Amino acid sequence: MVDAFLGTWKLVDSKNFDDYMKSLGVGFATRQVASMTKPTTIIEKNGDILTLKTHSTFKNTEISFKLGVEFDETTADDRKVKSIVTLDGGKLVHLQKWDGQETTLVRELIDGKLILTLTHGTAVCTRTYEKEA
Ligand SMILES: O=C(O)CC1CCCCCCCCCCCCCCC1
Repeated sequence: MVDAFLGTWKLVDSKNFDDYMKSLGVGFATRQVASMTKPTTIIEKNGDILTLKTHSTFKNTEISFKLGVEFDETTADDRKVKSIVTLDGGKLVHLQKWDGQETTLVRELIDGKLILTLTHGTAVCTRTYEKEA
């Protein structure tokens, strides 16, 4: 039931992303640039393989995965993690594990907007994306 997440999405609001990045140990210069970057996220499916692209003027990433199947990932901040993405309560939940640490990247649809909640430690960041035509 991932279909409503598919498409091209643009960042239109960000709350507490610096706190999230700081919690992950991201350096101040990268945080500075990141705080002024507006990514485009593209979510595509081919059968039961999802591909999630994050494009920006600063960093770009791409992951492909099957729901519910662990995959290796190297994040935009260069963490090497073990990841799984699932649907839970209609939300796309991406869990990353490394060094006994965890972070979740939770996507939900609210009134047509895609709300991405990033949690690590006590830091909770909420980013809002709107759908591009
Ligand atoms: O998808 C999001 O909106 C958040 C992730 C991507 C951010 C891409 C733009 C800025 C690059 C920042 C690099 C250091 C922090 C990366 C944290 C994980 C990816 C967040």
